[PDB]
Amino acid sequence: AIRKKLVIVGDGACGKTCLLIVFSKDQFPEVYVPTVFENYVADIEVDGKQVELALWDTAGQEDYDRLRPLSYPDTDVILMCFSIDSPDSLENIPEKWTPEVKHFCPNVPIILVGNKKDLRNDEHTRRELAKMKQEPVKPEEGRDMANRIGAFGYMECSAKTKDGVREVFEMATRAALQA
Amino acid sequence: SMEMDEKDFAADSWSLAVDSSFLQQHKKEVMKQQDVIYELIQTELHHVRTLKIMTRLFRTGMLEELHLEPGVVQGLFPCVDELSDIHTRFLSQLLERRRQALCPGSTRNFVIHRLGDLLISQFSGPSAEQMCKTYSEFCSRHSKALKLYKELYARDKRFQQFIRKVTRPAVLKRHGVQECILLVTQRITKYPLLISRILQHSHGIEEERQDLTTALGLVKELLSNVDEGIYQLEKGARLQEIYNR
Ligand SMILES: COc1ccc2[nH]ccc2n1
Ligand SMILES: COc1ccc2[nH]ccc2n1
Ligand SMILES: COc1ccc2[nH]ccc2n1
Repeated sequence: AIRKKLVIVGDGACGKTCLLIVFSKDQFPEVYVPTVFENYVADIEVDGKQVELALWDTAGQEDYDRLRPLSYPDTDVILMCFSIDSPDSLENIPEKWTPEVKHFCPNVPIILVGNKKDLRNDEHTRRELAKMKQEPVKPEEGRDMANRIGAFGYMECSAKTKDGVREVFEMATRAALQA
Repeated sequence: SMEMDEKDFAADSWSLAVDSSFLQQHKKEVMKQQDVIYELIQTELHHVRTLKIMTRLFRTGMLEELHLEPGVVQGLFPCVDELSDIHTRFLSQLLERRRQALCPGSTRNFVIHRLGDLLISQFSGPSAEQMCKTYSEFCSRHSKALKLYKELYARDKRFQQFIRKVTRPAVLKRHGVQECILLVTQRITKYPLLISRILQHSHGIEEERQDLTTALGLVKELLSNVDEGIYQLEKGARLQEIYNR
């Protein structure tokens, strides 16, 4: 098993912490959803290859420009997250997060991930966003942003229902393996 | 960690740690507040444990088994003794607050109503000055420690055997040398997240809401000062490269 490192980046309300918790936990968090994520080393077998994938969160580092980059050394794959219920989290991707990741992690594959896809058909979400002349992020808007920023690929998931979660981490492992 | 504390913090939440007949006696809002306070103490117990792996397993093992050049071990583990002193003291106060709150006849049923005052004490005065000074030093030496580790692992056979030996057990899976360094660097930025969520469930007593609001402000001031005091050291850096920053 080769060792690879994954780091998730994105705005504070993008759902990155919940995504790492749901993937790593044996049994879904039905009693308490943790506030923070320390680290985890997942045993993953993708396309016949065994990998130990170390998982790291940047939550809490968003306001600290000298502390935050300390999370990047030797990263093999970046998950760049936005929330589908927050078109503002998608707007911060190209000229805030993308230049930072390209500077500290040159040549590292980025997978753009649209989190909370379950809220795309949530009436409370649709009513609230409509007050600010907004709507949930459309699939084509996510794909276009991923294309624009030079992402390895575009994926969607829901930490709430677990749909798409395993696929994101299996694809991240494949990206980390590519030379 | 010691067995008594590991068992007290083995459950995934405060609601699962206490007896179900004790849980049923509390309002849902008190349960939500206690679940987040339990997570802060549990993650602090784990953070002190990460520092003990660094000092006792790695640092001491290298000094007693390997023939490294002087100043090499200090370069791999900067400030680890000072960090261990700060957090072991903080952990002792959190665990004593929990212990005093236990019901007679129980080693698991408690409610902590007054955390704010303990957090203001930790994040103000001499203890905050010491945390700020120690994290500014540690985080400025973070990149240098990682590079020194990689050089030693690639060029020294006895160092590789040592690392592979002490990191072999499954309980060390998340705690290699580089993983410990990043776990310590990331610890300080977890405090505002935990404190803000505790504060969300602490409106029942105005004195407590106020104390946690003051604590959150102090932790943010400390983080801003550490962040402004960081500049990565590089082995063999020239003065011209430094003053041309
Ligand atoms: C967070 O600090 C930095 C430093 C250099 C950079 N270049 C582009 C983004 C960026 N961020
Ligand atoms: C929304 O439901 C819950 C359940 C348990 C909890 N503990 C702390 C917050 C919290 N929320
Ligand atoms: C998981 O829910 C969370 C996480 C972090 C938080 N900070 C303040 C509230 C709050 N809730």
